[PDB]
Amino acid sequence: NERNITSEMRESFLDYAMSVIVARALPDVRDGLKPVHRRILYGLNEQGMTPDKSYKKSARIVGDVMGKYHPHGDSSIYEAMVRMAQDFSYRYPLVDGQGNFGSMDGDGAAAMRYTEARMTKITLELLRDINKDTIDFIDNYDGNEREPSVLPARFPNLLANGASGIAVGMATNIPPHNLTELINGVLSLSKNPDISIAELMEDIEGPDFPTAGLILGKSGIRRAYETGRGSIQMRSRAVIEERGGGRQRIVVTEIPFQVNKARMIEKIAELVRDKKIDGITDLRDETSLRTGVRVVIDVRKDANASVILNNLYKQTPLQTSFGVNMIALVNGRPKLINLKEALVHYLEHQKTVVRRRTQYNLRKAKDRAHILEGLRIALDHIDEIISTIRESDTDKVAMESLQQRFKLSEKQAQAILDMRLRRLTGLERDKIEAEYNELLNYISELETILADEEVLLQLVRDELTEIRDRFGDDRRTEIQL
Amino acid sequence: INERNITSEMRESFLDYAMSVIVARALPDVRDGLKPVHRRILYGLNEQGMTPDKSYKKSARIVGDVMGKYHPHGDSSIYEAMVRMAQDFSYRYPLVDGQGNFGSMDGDGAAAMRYTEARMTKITLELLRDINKDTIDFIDNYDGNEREPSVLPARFPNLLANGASGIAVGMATNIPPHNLTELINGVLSLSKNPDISIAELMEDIEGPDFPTAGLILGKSGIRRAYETGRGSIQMRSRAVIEERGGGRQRIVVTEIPFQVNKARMIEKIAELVRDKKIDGITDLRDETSLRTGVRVVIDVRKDANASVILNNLYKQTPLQTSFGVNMIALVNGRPKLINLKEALVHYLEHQKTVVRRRTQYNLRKAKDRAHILEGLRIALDHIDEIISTIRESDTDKVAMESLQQRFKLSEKQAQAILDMRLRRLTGLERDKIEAEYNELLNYISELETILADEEVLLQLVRDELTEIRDRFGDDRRTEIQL
Amino acid sequence: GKLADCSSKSPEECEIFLVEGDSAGGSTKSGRDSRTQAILPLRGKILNVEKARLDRILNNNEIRQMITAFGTGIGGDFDLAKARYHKIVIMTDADVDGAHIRTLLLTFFYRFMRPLIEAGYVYIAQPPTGYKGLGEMNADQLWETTMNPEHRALLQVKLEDAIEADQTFEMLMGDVVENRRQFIEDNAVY
Amino acid sequence: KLADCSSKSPEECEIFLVEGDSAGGSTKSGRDSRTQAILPLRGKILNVEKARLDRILNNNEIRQMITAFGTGIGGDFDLAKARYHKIVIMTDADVDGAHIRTLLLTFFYRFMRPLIEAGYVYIAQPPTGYKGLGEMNADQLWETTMNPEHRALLQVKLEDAIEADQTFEMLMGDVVENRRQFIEDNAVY
DNA sequence: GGCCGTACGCT
DNA sequence: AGCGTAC
DNA sequence: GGCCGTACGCTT
DNA sequence: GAGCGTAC
Ligand SMILES: C[C@@H]1CN2c3ccc([N+](=O)[O-])cc3CC3(C(=O)NC(=O)NC3=O)[C@H]2[C@H](C)O1
Ligand SMILES: C[C@@H]1CN2c3ccc([N+](=O)[O-])cc3CC3(C(=O)NC(=O)NC3=O)[C@H]2[C@H](C)O1
Ligand SMILES: [Mn+2]
Ligand SMILES: [Mn+2]
Ligand code: NA
Repeated sequence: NERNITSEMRESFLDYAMSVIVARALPDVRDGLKPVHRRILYGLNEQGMTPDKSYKKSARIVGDVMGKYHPHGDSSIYEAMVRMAQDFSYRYPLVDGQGNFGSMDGDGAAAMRYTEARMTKITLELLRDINKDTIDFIDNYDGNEREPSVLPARFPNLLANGASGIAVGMATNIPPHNLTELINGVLSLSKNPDISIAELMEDIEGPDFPTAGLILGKSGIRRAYETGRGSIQMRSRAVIEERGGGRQRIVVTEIPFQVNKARMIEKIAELVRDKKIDGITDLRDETSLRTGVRVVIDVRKDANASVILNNLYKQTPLQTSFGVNMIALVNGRPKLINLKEALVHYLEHQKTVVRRRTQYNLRKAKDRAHILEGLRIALDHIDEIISTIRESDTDKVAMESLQQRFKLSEKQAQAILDMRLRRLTGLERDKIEAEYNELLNYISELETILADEEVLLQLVRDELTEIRDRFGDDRRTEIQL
Repeated sequence: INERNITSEMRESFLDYAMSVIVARALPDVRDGLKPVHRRILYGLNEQGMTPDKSYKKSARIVGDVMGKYHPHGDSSIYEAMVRMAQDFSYRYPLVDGQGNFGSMDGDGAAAMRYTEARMTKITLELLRDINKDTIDFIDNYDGNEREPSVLPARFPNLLANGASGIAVGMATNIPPHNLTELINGVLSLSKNPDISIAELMEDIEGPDFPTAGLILGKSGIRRAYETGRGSIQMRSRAVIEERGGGRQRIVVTEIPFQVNKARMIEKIAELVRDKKIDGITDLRDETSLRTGVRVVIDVRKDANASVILNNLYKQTPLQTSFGVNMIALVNGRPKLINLKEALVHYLEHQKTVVRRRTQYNLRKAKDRAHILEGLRIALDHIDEIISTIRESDTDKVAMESLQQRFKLSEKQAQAILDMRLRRLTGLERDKIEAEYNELLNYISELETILADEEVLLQLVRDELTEIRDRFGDDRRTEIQL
Repeated sequence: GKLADCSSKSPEECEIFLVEGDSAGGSTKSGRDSRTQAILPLRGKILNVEKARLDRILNNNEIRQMITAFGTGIGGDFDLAKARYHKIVIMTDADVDGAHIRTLLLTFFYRFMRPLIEAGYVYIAQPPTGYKGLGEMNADQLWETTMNPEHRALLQVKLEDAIEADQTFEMLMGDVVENRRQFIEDNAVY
Repeated sequence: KLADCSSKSPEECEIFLVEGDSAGGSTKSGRDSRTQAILPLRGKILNVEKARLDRILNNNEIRQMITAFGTGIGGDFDLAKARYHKIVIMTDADVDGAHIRTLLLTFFYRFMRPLIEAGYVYIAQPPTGYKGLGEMNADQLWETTMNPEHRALLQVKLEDAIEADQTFEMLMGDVVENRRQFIEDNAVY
């Protein structure tokens, strides 16, 4: 048939626009992940790529993720993953990479066949309990596999590592933070639902970039937290020092977040070359894997090196702003959220995650208990049990007879028929009665949690505090003034 | 200790490389007719459950597994080899089944491996048949973290079937494809006559049989190739002369020579016309299509002798090409120039060994099973005491011991009894054990009979080969003209 | 990257396929009827002309590749009689990215070759729906399901309104995010 | 393309010739920038024992080395202009990496012979094992292979010119048969 | 996703 | 202006 | 193995 | 020739 131009444009564009939006370019407020990042980690999970076990070829990992969950170009997948392994990109890195994974000089990682990976220990905390019905799974694209809609995310990852993503009709820009400060902010909130931003800012000072450096003033920060939008002045950590002979140099040891060191330097070299900046006699990168970042700028003798530096902030990315735009997927729709909203949604998710865990651990402990009761019965009347089976011609017949005589469930009776003879030795019998008693206590432990809303909550608190204590680190970025 | 002699370094360094390329890269094994990259791909396809019944898997996953586990080289060499095996214009008997763009006679490339999928061909299964019955020797993989085979059971003569080409160091190899029907028949004839002449063998095996088909000129090239291992065989396209209207004519080409790129060949023709090297041609057209098949059309000016123009394209273009047969293969881990019969003998002998080893593996296996069944028999008959013995026992070890004492059961027998599930105690189950035991006993005899007579083993090999011929035998594609 | 033309030089019976990606383009060329079907692959997303300036648009290789291929010229210089194919067929993956690429091509035409649509030279192919895209399927099925006239269903593009059509392109592809963002907020069925 | 050390003093400056652009990148970060320069090599390089001068002088790879050494070739070879006093061959611990090593030696021997006699040319000794250079951490490459405190280099020594002249011609030569004989004589299988 | 280097033997 | 997922 | 194309939005 | 086919 025919197709009207106006309606095909409207419809085509929207299918695209909605897709980039809800399934590519924007993170989920609960785990702070985009589709590509989540599937990679879920891929490290299911491929058993834990920190204890050995690295695995990056090509093999990416192939799995693309064959099973992510039907998109392989380059898209690999570079997202590469970024997770970079301690200058992720405030709390999620991939543990072996091989060349790039550097601040904007040099890329080597090709995936040359590199290997596994999780970092903190990734483990993202997926912890993923298999205890804590989160809803979904069909994969071809319907072959199930994948997670979201991760347990037992630390508040959206804010920890931030997110930058350009969608259609919108985009997001969320900066990293200090894990410790975040969790404390979370804990504070759980004790006060009507907590203000101001009071949250007692715990969370501001953004904390993997790259360290300096922030200028609190106002941009302040505005960004109250609205979800604001400008943050990021400066480099630079000092002026004598090189001897009455000559000084400027030395730079930290650079702004998401700034290419190399490119910034060529920007300076270019300004000197074109004479748009007076007073510089030499420029060197002394950065070594041992001595860390160190960029040097020799100042012509008797030149005021402070003034030069000032202009260097004016004319190069030595100072750069970070435009905070905090749009995240909330209930499957794009929303601009202030800081408190960001924490509120994360908290509700940890509530549901631990609740669902505890309920799942229960179902399954009762499921196993029921079985052990079925086995104990058998141990008690083992002679009768045997008689009953031996006198049965068929397993189904034996199933029926066993259910009828000893008043068993079908499950209990199947279990008995599958029981190996060695389970009758002294120790094997003790093991069954020992598992059961331990299990009865567990059940009643679990039932307590679910019987009180506050117990549950405090459990969540403790479980955070623990993560905070193991993983929380020092603030890197200095907030001046 | 800081010092290296340039002469000594060069000799050692070059030899290590040359040796490696020769025995572990560029040359095929005389037995499965595979190079290492190819052997590992098919092993991997097997290790991964990529059988014809199973659905296609993305080629990138396959390559990563092949790379990561067996083959520590560039994924391009890998995927490319795999792609060749899936092209019916490359493989006389393709071993890979590809979904997606795997490329063309013109020779475009396959799509990158993230676009394509694959799995085994039904014929490949026959290379892997019995591989898990200790028929062939496994070895350590490079990182020593895995095991790979040193060769495949290769239940058909694959070296000669698909052939091989490879540039080694100090040597090269060129071996053409053949008709499997004629191939197996050759072997059958060898097996009944350890003294058969090449000439006689050639009663079965006429000559090569290219997937691209086409024609061969004369039997002399083939005979020299088969007697000595080297020789020039002349590969002519299938072209006919036909009328097009107005009393004018055209040459139509429908089968080109093996390993010739159709497009490149066409360019050469075009170039000759442009450069005035040839005369009488007014047009050139590839009308190849999937339905039509390969059709290349050359238009001839009226009153110009086509058959003459034709001869000139044979002389002046790849339209006629030479296959320089140079039959070098790994024999006993060493490169050797073999003739036809030599080829067929190292194959056959492989098969005797493979069938013998399989039979022996089965035997040990069946005898093992029986032993266990005997132990179970005893337990079911004496079950009440057996159960009591275990209940009294405080551990497995205690139970083991007592059972062996009272019933003179073996350690493995008792172990099987302690692992028995209760459901095996139903009345029907006792009958099932008995039936299984009886079949086994018969089975054991059968197997023993084969081991007892080398002739019986040999006939078994003959019978198994013949079934493959009947199932996978097909018609000779290449015509031989004298 | 390189157009593959057909045999026939008579535009009445000629059709040109704008394919998505060079792996799909390669498959298409084998599968096609080379006698009447010319294929031009496009490598990924193409320039959004609505958002770009003239010097850039003219210089861009993809835009240029198609103008040369159609043989009409653009704007005031357009000559529908200079068209080398009476069918220009958009063949993109059955996915959102393919569908994006679609809106981008349609943006170009309606803006630079508007007479070509009104002439109904512009069609949309319709390959198999589902998760597999064009580069993942065989050349024998690309032909039998999308290119082969005997079975294929193409979609001739028509335009009843031009003022509405001008607002749409401007709204959807224009450089004003907000009118786009509002349109998404009004038709968003999450 | 080359990554060069800051120091302009040849005596103390070393250029590593590294196999692959993966290994090259790791090496640039890993190396000590003061004294250590890196020229990566994109795979197998031209065998000059088989090539004529025209081609050799047009080879990108061959051209980059000439330029980087700045000593000139043949009679014009001026060991005095050597921009590095240590020229290091760094390849994988596999047979391909050893092949590459023989490709380089042939060249030095045939065009910068005095460079060897001066003992300027060395062979690195990375971990023998199952990992290529482009798979190792940069920090790992530095300590094992590159840090002069820990590394074990092999200075290449030329004992005898006639013996060296005959061997290069046999091993890298255009005539296959003598190479085939050499293998046949010396293969242990 | 494509274009391109190189070695290696043979014809 | 260039961050980062896509083709 | 390294080049390089495009769309998408944006800091009160 | 230059291109077959595994490698860097
Ligand atoms: C599939 C590719 C083929 N390849 C190519 C390809 C092209 C060129 N070239 O154009 O100079 C050089 C090399 C040499 C090559 C390269 O590009 N880079 C490198 O570092 N090593 C290589 O062998 C090689 C790589 C590893 O694999
Ligand atoms: C990782 C690569 C990136 N890429 C590139 C890369 C470079 C260019 N380019 O320089 O014009 C175009 C495209 C467009 C691109 C391509 O090269 N070919 C293609 O067919 N489609 C694409 O989107 C794309 C491919 C699929 O994936
Ligand atoms: Mn697609
Ligand atoms: Mn290597
Ligand atoms: Na010829």
